[PDB]
Amino acid sequence: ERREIVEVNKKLKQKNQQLKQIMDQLRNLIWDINAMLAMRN
Amino acid sequence: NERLRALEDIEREIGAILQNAGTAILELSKEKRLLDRQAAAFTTSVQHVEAELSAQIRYLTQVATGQPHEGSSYSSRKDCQMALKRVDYARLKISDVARTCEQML
Repeated sequence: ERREIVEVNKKLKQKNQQLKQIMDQLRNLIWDINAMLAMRN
Repeated sequence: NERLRALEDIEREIGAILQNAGTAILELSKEKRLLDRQAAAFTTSVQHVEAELSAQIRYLTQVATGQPHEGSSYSSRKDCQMALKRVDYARLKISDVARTCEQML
């Protein structure tokens, strides 16, 4: 019962960590594109 | 554009006229039909090649003073290079994000 809840919480935390790792690169690419296309001309 | 093809055709015609003159002289001096017409055509082609060469030499002489048409759109070349570099960086970042997502799932 409680062990299953703890394991689910650990899995959710790992998934959230991977999600944040992906979002870091996502926002990095967004900033890079939006800042490089702005210096055009 | 068309002047290059014109000069190439003029050179080919000069070569053909030389060949035709040689062949006509050979046929006329071999023994004694169409040698007269052949010699006439060879002379006409030689005169035409000479006229074409004289006309090409008597061109408008665009500049003849300095290096003309200075500037080969280097700005556009650099802009295209930067656009290609942007596309490449976007592709690399997208591949990195895809690898991260694949490692996630």
